[PDB]
Amino acid sequence: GNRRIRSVGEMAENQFRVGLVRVERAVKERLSLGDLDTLMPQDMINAKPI
Amino acid sequence: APKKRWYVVQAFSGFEGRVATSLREHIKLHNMEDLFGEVMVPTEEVVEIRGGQRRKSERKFFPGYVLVQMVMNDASWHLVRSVPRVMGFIGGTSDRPAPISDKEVDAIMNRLQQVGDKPRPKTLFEPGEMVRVNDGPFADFNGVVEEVDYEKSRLKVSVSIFGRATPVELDFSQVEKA
Amino acid sequence: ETLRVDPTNDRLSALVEIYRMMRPGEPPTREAAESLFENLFFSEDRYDLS
DNA sequence: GTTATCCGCTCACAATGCCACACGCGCTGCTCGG
DNA sequence: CCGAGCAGCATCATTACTTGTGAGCGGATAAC
Repeated sequence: GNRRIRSVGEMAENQFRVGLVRVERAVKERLSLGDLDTLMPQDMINAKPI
Repeated sequence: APKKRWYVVQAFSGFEGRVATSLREHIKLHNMEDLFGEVMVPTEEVVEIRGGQRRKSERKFFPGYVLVQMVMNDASWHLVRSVPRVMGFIGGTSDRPAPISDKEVDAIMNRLQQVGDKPRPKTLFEPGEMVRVNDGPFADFNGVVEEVDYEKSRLKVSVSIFGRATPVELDFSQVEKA
Repeated sequence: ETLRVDPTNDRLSALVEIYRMMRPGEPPTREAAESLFENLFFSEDRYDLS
């Protein structure tokens, strides 16, 4: 009752979220620095780290 | 009358430019231009017309660091530490940095006057080294530079013509290695 | 007995104490310790029990 | 106060041998380069 | 222009239950 199993699904989404927080920081800073409204919501993210 | 001194903060390997940008941006963010005078990243422009890199080349006084005219206060401190990519305040103990001396500022600014005044091609030459010639008149010959000139820039170079060695006035543009 | 041992007795003093504790060699100020604490817990971003 | 005493805490330092097999081992915006 | 090489990077908090033992050190604790 104190030791839970953890399948491939939960672990996979966890690695997803972990790789996601870093691109979150990056896109936050790029939204901060760069022009607020001159862009399409299509490149401020970089999916390569994901 | 708060006199903003000059401090130095460690940048990263290849980040210095955007670091200075983001710094000015965050200054504008908190509107603290009164506390942050100027972010100085000294550089150098060595100019060679050929040899791979051509017509210019950009060096820096010293990498990894950025120079600021901040004023000392914890607010400004975190304002510089709440930026994307920097290390701590290069200096004495952390949370109590060491402003660089005024003599340092004066010397560095004399350095900047010197470098920005004359575009000085580095990777210079020394009297006594041997070197070939990639130019039509003396293709792939090789002699020794007996005198180096900068303004005239014409490489007094002793080379073997008609038996007896003799000086030649070929320009930098045709020198080989070294 | 613990309160006898307790070095500080003031709230902001407590925050600067824990601020030094978690990460020494850094400027103990009010806002910095407060941010460190209320983002060590109470932060849906940097924390989630489950 | 001194003076040494001991103690809590910190940090270093050890983890069977083989095998076999498998898998994998820079990057990332600067640099250069034409 | 745009592909191929490249130069020094904690790449914030990146955390991290013990393993068991020994030695040493900063500081509490007591004798003179």
